Amino acid sequence: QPAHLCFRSFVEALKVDNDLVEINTPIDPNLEAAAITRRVCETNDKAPLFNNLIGMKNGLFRILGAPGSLRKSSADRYGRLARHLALPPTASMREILDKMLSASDMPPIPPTIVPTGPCKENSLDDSEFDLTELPVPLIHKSDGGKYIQTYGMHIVQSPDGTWTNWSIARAMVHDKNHLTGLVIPPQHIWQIHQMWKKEGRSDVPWALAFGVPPAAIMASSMPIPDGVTEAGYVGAMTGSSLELVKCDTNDLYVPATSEIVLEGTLSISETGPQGPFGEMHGYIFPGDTHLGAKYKVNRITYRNNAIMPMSSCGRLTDETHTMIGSLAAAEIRKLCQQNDLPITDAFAPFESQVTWVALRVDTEKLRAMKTTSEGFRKRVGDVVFNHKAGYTIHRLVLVGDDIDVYEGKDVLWAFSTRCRPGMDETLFEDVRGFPLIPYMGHGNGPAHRGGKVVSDALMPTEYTTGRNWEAADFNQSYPEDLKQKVLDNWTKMGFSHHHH
Amino acid sequence: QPAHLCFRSFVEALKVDNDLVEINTPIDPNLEAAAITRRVCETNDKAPLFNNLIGMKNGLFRILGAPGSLRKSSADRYGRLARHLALPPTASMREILDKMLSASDMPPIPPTIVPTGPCKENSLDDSEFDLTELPVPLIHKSDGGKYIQTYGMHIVQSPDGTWTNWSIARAMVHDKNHLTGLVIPPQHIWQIHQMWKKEGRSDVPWALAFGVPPAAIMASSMPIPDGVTEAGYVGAMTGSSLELVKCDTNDLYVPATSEIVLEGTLSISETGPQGPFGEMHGYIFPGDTHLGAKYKVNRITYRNNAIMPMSSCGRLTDETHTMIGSLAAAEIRKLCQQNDLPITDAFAPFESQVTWVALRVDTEKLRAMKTTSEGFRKRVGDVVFNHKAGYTIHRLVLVGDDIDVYEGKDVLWAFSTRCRPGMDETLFEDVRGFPLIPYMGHGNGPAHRGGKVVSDALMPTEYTTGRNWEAADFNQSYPEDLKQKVLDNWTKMGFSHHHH
Ligand SMILES: Cc1cc2c3c(c1C)C(C)(C)C[C@@H](O)N3c1c(nc(O)[nH]c1=O)N2C[C@H](O)[C@H](O)[C@H](O)COP(=O)(O)O
Ligand SMILES: Cc1cc2c3c(c1C)C(C)(C)C[C@@H](O)N3c1c(nc(O)[nH]c1=O)N2C[C@H](O)[C@H](O)[C@H](O)COP(=O)(O)O
Ligand SMILES: [K+]
Ligand SMILES: [K+]
Ligand SMILES: [K+]
Ligand SMILES: [K+]
Ligand SMILES: [Mn+2]
Ligand SMILES: [Mn+2]
Repeated sequence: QPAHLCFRSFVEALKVDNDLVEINTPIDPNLEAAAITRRVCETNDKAPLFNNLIGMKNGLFRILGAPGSLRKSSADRYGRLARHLALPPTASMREILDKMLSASDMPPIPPTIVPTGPCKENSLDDSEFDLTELPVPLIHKSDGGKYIQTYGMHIVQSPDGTWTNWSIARAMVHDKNHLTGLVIPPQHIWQIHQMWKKEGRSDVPWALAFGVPPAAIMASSMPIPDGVTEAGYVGAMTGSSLELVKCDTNDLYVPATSEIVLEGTLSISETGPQGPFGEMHGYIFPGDTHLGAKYKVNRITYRNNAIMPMSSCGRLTDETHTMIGSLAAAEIRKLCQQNDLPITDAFAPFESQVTWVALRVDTEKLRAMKTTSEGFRKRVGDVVFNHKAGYTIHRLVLVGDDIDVYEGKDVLWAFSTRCRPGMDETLFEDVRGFPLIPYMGHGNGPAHRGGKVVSDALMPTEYTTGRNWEAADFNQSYPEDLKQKVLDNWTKMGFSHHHH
Repeated sequence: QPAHLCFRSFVEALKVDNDLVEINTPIDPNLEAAAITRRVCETNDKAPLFNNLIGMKNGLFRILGAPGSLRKSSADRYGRLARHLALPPTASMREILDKMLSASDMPPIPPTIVPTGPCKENSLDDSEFDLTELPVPLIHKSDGGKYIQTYGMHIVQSPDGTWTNWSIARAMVHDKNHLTGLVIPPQHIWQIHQMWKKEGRSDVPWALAFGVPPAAIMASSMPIPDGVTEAGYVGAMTGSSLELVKCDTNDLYVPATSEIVLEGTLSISETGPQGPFGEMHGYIFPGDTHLGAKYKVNRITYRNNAIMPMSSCGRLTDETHTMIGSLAAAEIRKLCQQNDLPITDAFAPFESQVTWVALRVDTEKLRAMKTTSEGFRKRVGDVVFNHKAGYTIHRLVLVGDDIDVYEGKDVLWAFSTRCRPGMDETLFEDVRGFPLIPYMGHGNGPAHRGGKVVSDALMPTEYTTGRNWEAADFNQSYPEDLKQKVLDNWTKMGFSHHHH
C-alpha cells in the first residue's frame, strides 16, 4: 500500500529515506521513550522507532515518535510531512498546504467499505485487556496520566448519521477500561458530543484509531468545515476512496490498515480527572488537573506487531507546531479568500509558538479597495477571529508582497519595523480565546474570551500608491550585475551545499 | 600598541584570528566594497580589508568593512567585538556589556596629551584636498550621497570646556570641503550643538576621527550619561589613560593613532541635503532627502597607508545591531537598577531589529515589592522611555528568571506565550519616539512621539508566590539521571562540536 494510505508503509518510507532510527534494545515507556523523542524534536533528528518497549505484551505495542516533526536539512525540512501526502520530500510548505486545501473545491470521494483488514488481525474483548497494563507512555515527568492518545484519530458521528468527524484530541488512561481527555468548544468532537447530549438517550458511539493512513491524520489535524466528513475530503485530496472496516462492537468504520483500534463510547454524563499535560506552547502546570470527558473502551483490535505513533509535544518543534499551526493557517488563508480579502498566503511562524498567523496581502488588490488600516484590520479580524479556523490564533500579522510568510525571520522583521504598537493594531476582546495558551488559562484575564489582536505591518503607501522603499540588503541595494560579480568572485577573493 | 587601543593593531588582530580577508585587487568604492561587506554581514563571514580601492591616492584610503559584525561560530560569535575591548574572543555578551558598564562606577581616567602620533604622518590643507575626489563609498544603490562617515567618531566640546563628547552619527560628502549629517535630539552631538547655538557667536569646533582606538569607538556608540566625557570613561574601562594629539587648526584633541582625521566646524546656521541612507532597520526610502547639519572641513591628517572603517548597514547583522542595540540595552539595565527596579540583564534581540529590549527580572525581589503588572509596567516604562538610553527602543519585554535574554528564541517564546496582547501591555504615547523606525517617520502617526509599549511576559504567580510551571522541554520535563542516560546513549542508539 502507498505510504500516504497505510501507516505501516509510511514507517517503511521513513526508513528507506534514512529518516528513522530503529531502536531494538529495551526502552522504558515511563519517560525514556518520550525523552528520546523530545530530544529528536528539539534537534530535528531522525524519527525513533522503539521496537522493544518495556511492558509490550502480545503485540501491544511498539512506538514511533516524532511522526510529523522536522528534518535537519533545509532542502527536505518538511519531508515527513510530504510523506503523509505522496508529495516529493523536497516539497515546500506552500505545496503541502495547497495539497491540504485542494479538496475544498472538489466533490468528496466517499470511503469504501471492505470486509476485513489488518486492524482485525488480533482482538481483545472486555475480559482480556487492561489499559493500565499496556506500555502507555508517561510523556512528561509532571503529566497527570499516561497519554495513550497523542497521534490517533477519534471517530464520532452526528446522531442523524450525516457527518462523521475525524480529529486529534489528547486522552490519557483513567483505569482499566476508560480514558479521559479534552473535549472543548468549538472543536468538532465537542460539537458532536453536544448533539448527543441534547438528544439525551445514549452515550456517543466512538472509536479511536492509532496508526491511521497518514493522509487521514493530517486531515484529522485540520479545521475543515463544520459538517464535512473528513474521510470524503481525504478521498478527494488523494484521488482515491479510503478503505474502511466496521467496528466489531458498533457501527462506526475505521481505516482498514489502522495499527490499533479502541471501540467504545464517549459519555454524555460522566467526567473524570484529566491533565495536566505538557502542551504545544511549551508548558506544564504541575497539579492543574481538571475534569475532562470520559471514554469507555469495550474492545481493542490491532495489527500484528502494532505500532503506536506518539507526539512528545512541547517546545519547538513537533506535530503540535508543524500540523496544528500550519493547517490552521491554511484554512485561514482560504477563509479570507472566500470573504473577498486579498490574502495570498498564510503561515503560523514557529517563532510565535504558532500563536500568530502572518497573512500575505496582494497589495495591488488592496489598493483597489481604497481602504485604510483601521478598516482593513477590523474586517480581517472579524472574519478570522469569529470563525473556528481562528480559534488557536491570537495575533494576525498583515504583511505586503515582499514578505515570505513561510520564513519566520522575514515575518519578524516586518512586524518589528512596520507595525507601530497600539496605533497600527486592533484588539479583539469579544471573541473566543484559546485557553491553552498560558497567558489565557493561567493569565490575568478571562481564560476563554479575548486576548486577540490584528497587527498591521503594511506600510501606508501600500494602501495608496505602492511600496516606497527598498530593503537595505544584498538583494535589493545593489544592481544585478554587481551582485552576480560578487557571487562569482566570492570564493576567489577568500570568503566561504543546498542539499546538505 | 594593544588592539583595543590602536586600530591598526586591531586590524592585525583580526588577521592573526583568521577573521580577515585581504583583498588586494582593485575594488570599486561605488557599491562594490559595500556589497561585499553587506554579504559578509548577512552571512557572518570574515571582515574584508580592501587594500586596493579604485580612487585611492596619496594614501587616502583603504577600507575595513564589518569591523563590529558577527563571526559564524557560536563559540566566538562576538569575537570582533571582544577584540575592541581586550576580552577573550569567546566572551559572552554579558561579559562584553559588563565591561562596557564597568567604568560607570569608577573615577574617570582623563586622557594624556602627547606631542605627536601616527595620525600626523600626512596632512592636506585647505588647498590640497577635495572630498569629492577621495574614494568615499556609495554604500547602497539609492543613497543620497557618499557616506564617508559610518564608523568614525565625532568630537565636539561644550562652550564652557567641561564636556567633550565622542559619538558616532552618519555623515556624507556635500562638496569639496563640506559634509552633511544627522544631528538629532536627544543625541549628545545635538545637545552640544544647541549650547553653541544659544551662545550664538561661532560655529562649533569639530573633529571627526576615523580608525580610532577600538575601545573608544565602542564608547562612542554607547549612551553614557549626559555631561560625561567619553575619553575618561574609556580610560577607566581600559585601566589606562588614552593618548591624544591636538588638532592643527583647533584646540580639540584626537586619538594619537587615528587613521584619518578631519578638522573643521559644525555650523550653527547652515544646513544642506542629507540622506536618504540605507539604515539600521533594513530600509531606504529612495528620494527621502531632508536638510541635515553641515560640517566644514579645513584640514585632513592621516596615517601612512590609512584605513577607513565602514559599516555597510541594513538587514541583520551589522554594527548598527551589535553595537547600537546591545550598548543601549546595557545602559538601560544600569538605569533600571539605579531606579531600584529588580532587573538583572537586558538585551535588544536581533530578531526585533534591535527595536525591543528584553529585561530579565529578579522575581524574588519582585515578589517582595508586592505589586501588580499594571503598576510595574508603568514604573519600568516611565523610567526607560523618559530617558535618553531608551530613545531607540520601542518595546520593552519583561521576563522572569528562567529566560536568557541574550537568546532571542527564548525571548520570542516568552513574549508569545506569557504576554496577553492588550491586557498585559501599557502603551506610551507621550514619550519621545525614534523617527528612524519605518513605522514612525514613514508611518501613520507622529514621527517623533509615542509608539512605545511595555509588554509584560511575567506570569501572574511571578508577582506573588513563584513560578508555577515547568517547561515541556528536554531540560525540564525529565529527571537528571534519565537525561544523562539519553545523552550518553545518543550516538550508540543511532542519532547525531562546540568550537566548530
Ligand atoms: C496534531 C495535534 C492536534 C491536536 C492535538 C495534538 C496533536 C499532535 C496533541 C499532541 C494530542 C495535543 C493536543 O493539545 N491536541 C489537541 C487538539 N485539539 C483539541 O481539541 N484537543 C487536543 O488535545 N489538536 C488540534 C486539533 O486536532 C485540530 O484543532 C483539529 O482541527 C480538530 O479537528 P476538527 O474538530 O476540526 O474536526
Ligand atoms: C554604531 C553606530 C551608531 C550610530 C550610527 C551608525 C553606527 C555604525 C551608522 C552606521 C553611522 C548609522 C547611523 O544611523 N548612526 C547614527 C547614530 N546615532 C545618531 O544620532 N545618528 C546616526 O546617524 N548611531 C548611534 C549613536 O552612536 C548612539 O546613539 C550613541 O549613544 C551616541 O553617542 P552619545 O550622543 O550618547 O554621546
Ligand atoms: K479535522
Ligand atoms: K503599519
Ligand atoms: K557616546
Ligand atoms: K503576563
Ligand atoms: Mn472536522
Ligand atoms: Mn556622550
